[PDB]
Amino acid sequence: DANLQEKKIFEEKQVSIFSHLDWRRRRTTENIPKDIHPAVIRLGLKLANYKIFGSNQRCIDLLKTFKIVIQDYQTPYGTTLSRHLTTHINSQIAYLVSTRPLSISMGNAIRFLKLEISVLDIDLTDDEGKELLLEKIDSYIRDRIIIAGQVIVQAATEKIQDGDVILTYLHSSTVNDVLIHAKNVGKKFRVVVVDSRPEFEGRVCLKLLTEHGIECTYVMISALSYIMQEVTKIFLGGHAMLSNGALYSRAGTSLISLLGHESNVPVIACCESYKFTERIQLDSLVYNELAPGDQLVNMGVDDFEEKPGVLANWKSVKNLKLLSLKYDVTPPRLITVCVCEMGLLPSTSVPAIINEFKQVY
Amino acid sequence: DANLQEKKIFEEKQVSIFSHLDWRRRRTTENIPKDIHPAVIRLGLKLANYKIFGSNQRCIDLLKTFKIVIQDYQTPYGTTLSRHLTTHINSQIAYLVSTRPLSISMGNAIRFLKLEISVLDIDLTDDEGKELLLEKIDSYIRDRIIIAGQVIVQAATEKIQDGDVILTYLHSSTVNDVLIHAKNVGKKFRVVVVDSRPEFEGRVCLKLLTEHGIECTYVMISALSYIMQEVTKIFLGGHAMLSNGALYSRAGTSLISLLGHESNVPVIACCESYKFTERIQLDSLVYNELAPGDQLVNMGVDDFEEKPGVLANWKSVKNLKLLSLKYDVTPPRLITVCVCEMGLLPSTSVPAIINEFKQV
Amino acid sequence: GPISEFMSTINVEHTYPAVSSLIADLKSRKVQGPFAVAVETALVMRQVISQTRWSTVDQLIDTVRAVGSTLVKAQPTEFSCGNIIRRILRLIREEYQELLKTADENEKGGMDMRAVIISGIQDVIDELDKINTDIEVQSMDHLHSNEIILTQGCSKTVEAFLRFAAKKRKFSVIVAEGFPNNQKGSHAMAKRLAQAGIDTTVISDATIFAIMSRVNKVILGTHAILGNGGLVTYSGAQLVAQAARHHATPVVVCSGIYKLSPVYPYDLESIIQLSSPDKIMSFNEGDLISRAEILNPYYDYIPPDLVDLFITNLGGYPPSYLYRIMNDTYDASDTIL
Amino acid sequence: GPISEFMSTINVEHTYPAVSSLIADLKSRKVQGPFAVAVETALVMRQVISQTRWSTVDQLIDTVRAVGSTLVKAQPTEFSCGNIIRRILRLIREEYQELLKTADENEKGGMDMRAVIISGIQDVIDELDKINTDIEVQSMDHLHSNEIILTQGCSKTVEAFLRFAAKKRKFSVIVAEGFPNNQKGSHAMAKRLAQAGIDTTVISDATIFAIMSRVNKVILGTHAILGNGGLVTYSGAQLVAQAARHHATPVVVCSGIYKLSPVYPYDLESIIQLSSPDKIMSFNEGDLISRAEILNPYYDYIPPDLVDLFITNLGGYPPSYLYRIMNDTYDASDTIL
Repeated sequence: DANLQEKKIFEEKQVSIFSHLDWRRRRTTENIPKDIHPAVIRLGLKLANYKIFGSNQRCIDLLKTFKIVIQDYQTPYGTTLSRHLTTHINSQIAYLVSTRPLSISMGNAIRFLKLEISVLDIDLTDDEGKELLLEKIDSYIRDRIIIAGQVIVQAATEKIQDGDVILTYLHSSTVNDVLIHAKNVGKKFRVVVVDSRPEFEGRVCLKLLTEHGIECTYVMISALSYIMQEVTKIFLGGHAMLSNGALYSRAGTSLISLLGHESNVPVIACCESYKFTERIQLDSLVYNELAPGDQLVNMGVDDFEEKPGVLANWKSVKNLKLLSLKYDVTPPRLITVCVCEMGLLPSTSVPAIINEFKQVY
Repeated sequence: DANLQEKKIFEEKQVSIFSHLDWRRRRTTENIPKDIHPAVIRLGLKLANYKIFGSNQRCIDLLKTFKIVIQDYQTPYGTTLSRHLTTHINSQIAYLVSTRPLSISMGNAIRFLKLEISVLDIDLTDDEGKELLLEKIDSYIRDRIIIAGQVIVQAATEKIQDGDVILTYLHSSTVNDVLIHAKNVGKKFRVVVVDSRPEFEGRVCLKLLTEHGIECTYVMISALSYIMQEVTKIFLGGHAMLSNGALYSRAGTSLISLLGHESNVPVIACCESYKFTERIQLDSLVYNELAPGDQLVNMGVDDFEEKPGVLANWKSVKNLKLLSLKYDVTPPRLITVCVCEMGLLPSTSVPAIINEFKQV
Repeated sequence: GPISEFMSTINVEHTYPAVSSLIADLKSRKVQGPFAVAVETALVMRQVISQTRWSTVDQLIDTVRAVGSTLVKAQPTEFSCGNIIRRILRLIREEYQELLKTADENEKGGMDMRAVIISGIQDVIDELDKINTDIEVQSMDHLHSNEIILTQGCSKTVEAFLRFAAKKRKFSVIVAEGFPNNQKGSHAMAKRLAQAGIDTTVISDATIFAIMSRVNKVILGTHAILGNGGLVTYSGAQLVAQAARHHATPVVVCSGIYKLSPVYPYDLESIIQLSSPDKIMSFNEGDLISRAEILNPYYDYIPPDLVDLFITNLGGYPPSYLYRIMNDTYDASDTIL
Repeated sequence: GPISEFMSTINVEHTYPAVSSLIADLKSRKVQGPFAVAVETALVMRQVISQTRWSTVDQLIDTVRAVGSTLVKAQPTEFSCGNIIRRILRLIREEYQELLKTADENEKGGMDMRAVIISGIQDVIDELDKINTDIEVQSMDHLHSNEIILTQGCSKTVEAFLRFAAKKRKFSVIVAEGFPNNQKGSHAMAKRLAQAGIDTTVISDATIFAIMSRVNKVILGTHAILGNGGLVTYSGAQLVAQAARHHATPVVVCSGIYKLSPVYPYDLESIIQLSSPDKIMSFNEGDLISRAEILNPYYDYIPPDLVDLFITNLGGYPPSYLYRIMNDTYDASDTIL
């Protein structure tokens, strides 16, 4: 079956550019295996059904859930904890990936936790092993993300100057967490909020910043040429930074950086370190993740408001297909700075920072 | 035939980006029709077996041949000269096309000759109509080609400066006549001669210039990065200038221009006016002309010799196909000037000169 | 020098009523878009000529140059209004100067040219019901099988440009809905050329960059071309231009000639009008609409140095050759109306 | 500080003979190519270590350096020589500093480490036969079906790079023979690529700019990488990079790490080498070979700001990270030899 599916996944390398991108998603609990922890179920539902699910809170909720898994794990009497535990956890991942592909944030967490299991001291006991790595996880949430965020915001807001005109795009909790700071530290500025179809993630950013008393300006991405003439700085929160210096964020992120550089505004990338990847992408199509095409059928200024369109039968009309990529890569010649918790670094300096953590002997 | 062939020639629209480029050539006189004047045939062979056939000399020999056709033409006196003459000529190009696609220097000449056919008065007798056309052709040769060359040679020589070291590529008899005329007026300089596979058209430019006592250097195109450091100017004779400003010449003509721009040296384009065209290409693959792939099989530094290449079966080996375009399109931003008989013009100023002549 | 400095409003209203009606329909956006305003403009100037009485060319030229300067003031950014006027003026000064010569050429200001100008104006009308048909032909010199093409929003001229190739050559097309304004027409267009046999792929306006890597050409329809070859295009088209430039992807524009104009884009903020913000944020979100600035630009401007080819009813021409169409189609006196 | 300052040329021939025999093979191009130079450079130093007697470590790092300085001036452009030397120098002072410390750690002068260096040298030799076998596997993250690829001239590393992808993905590559010096091997490669199920096409070197318009990626194999990330590569490669950048076409370099060298390309004219003109114009054309200047270089320098990705036995890495591979593999004291 898997090999049979693997045969299918081969034939999906045809004329279409997006032949290889995986569309197989499970959005229900139908036919779930038994070895699936409840707290994992509630997660997999949130992954496939939420939409303002930042790449950070995912990694947190994934870990906090993983604690509950390990806490409730029970090794067989004929085998220590370390042996035969990833296998249990691996059987959890295979479910979660079938709900929505692993983010880069989530992935590196898996790679880290899978490691500490291996290096785990065998001469311990269960309750010794469990209680240990739960701190390792809680430490991972402390140092790698939460604290790192608090460093970035402070490090980012330092380069905010009185009289600026800030441009964000599509709700990055990090990028929101810095503007709200710059408000509370007394910086005089204002914000431009670029949004785009289909799930207008920008409104919730407009909602947040407005409720904090921030002068905001809201335009769709089609107005980038019109609106960039007022902007002086561009703030972007990434889903990941590649090893070549590229920035891997949502769709319009590339145009934002491009249109800005052709108007001499800086592209400031606020991204943590655990979202760095040893991989590289020459095009925004080899590695990506799709969204359902039906979401841009309901052409109106809404998405739940079931008001149809002309493309509702696209699944049934030949020579017609709708698609919506969720990410694209932005060349490093457009990214000006990366704001990691190691300070303001040039985006090209990513792989070193990756190799810096590999000091784990 | 053409009814079934037109479907075939359209079924060749598929994956290979060269699938549309017509490969069909008539290299022999087997099953030749009868409507074909001898002097046309002798040209049809020269069009398919010669390999140093300048774009000018073709349009010359084409028209001179057309003279003999019209002279030896015998109009059916059941009609007049005008009607049923282009139809005679039309049946000559169809052969002449099948031996090698029409150049741009030829089509426009043909496209012109067909007009003067359609405009002459019927009062003239056939022996009057002929003698008229023969003049218009002979004028078209001197005014649009020869004299235009003699102007370009002078104007181009002006921008040559003592101490220059200029670069030509692949034998453009126009740009040779410049260099030749450049030494006779005593300009102190030297030449770099860039050649390339498969038919090393360069080593005949090396022969000419050397036989005129010109300092010259000879390197293949893969040595451009190494030799461009010496060069000071670049001279190119094109097969045609498009209406976007692009230069439609042979293979490496782009890399010559590109490498030069990335070394601050200028790309001077010498091309007569009648080679201009209203055509406009975005890539060097839409419109182009093929050459036999077998000419790549020959390994060493000779064309037809005893080089049993390791690809001589490519026609029979699966998934292995050789090819060799022979013209490519270079964007304007690399060409810095077009020196036409109307003077030194910016390449982008082509379509104006085209619309200049179209007032008639 | 508008018309109010010549004729009282009621006189304007009684002499040429269609003018006063067309002004309202222009300011009220009742007549919209370049083509609809083009024909209606020429249709008006017909009656004008068929209703005005005069004796000299000068007094005639001063009249048409007066209604135009007011017809432009109505709604100016729809440039096709003036471009029909300027085309008429030269048509007169030409037709005058060629009859004025046939007089002193026969010897070796007459108002008879009324029905002649009307037979020249209608020649402009019949030329309009002909752009696309004259444009849809040049495709087979620029489209080829298995190629990949990008377009944005509803643009009939570009629609018929492709569908004429699909009847023979088989290829694929990527369409970016012109959110928010060209949304409806774009989807339908994608549906139409799908039936014509075009591997159609509809994308959100943000996926332009993500796919330009494997795109062969971008084809665009404009709202108008200006005296610097720059383009006034419907909203969101700089995205496809800047992304193309970043990929060395050629940009080709399929447009009629009536949208060409000699006005020079002195200040852009006087060009790109804005539409209602209803189209991007709903009225319900009352907390936001009160606290935020909501703007929906209608047009977009892409400078001329970005367009590689212009497909026109007269042929394909580089942007640097646009001027020799204006100076062959208009008259430099009537740049400012 | 070469070796002739230490040992007389005759006694060198008796102590370390293979060294003196290698220099002859190195200047006479009896052993050319970086790989063949590399492996033979190592196993020569093998016997050297297995033949020198000494007391303190500072004797070696001053001795093995000295022979290297001459082993470079034999033929310096074959950079892989010093790279095997420079790596050996760090290999001992690492094995030193680790032993001098682990002995200090054993607490509350043994030059018998020769067999450790041999166990360290043979380690790097076994790494060389493991250059492509661990590089070919990186393809399936870069090569995809229906893509179009361009390379140039014979380069087994790049050859094995593609054929591994051809196992499961079907696609097309385009080969520009490296005229005049890579002609033979390049043709052979294409003939091999055809067997693996690769729609391979052989083109003249001049046909590059033409086809690049529809090329997805370009893959290149180099002769060495210099301390600024620049490339020394077999002839005619700049034609590819320059044509690529003109089309925003990504440039990828699949090279081993033994060619990565820290020498800084000060003067290029001392880097490129010039082979015999016989490969360009026949000796028979006697009139021409006398009256002209004929040159056949077989290297080419392309600057580092032109490569987008480096495929190495360690992984993919941007050019702006090459230095960290140097300092993790060499020692800045051994830049000059």
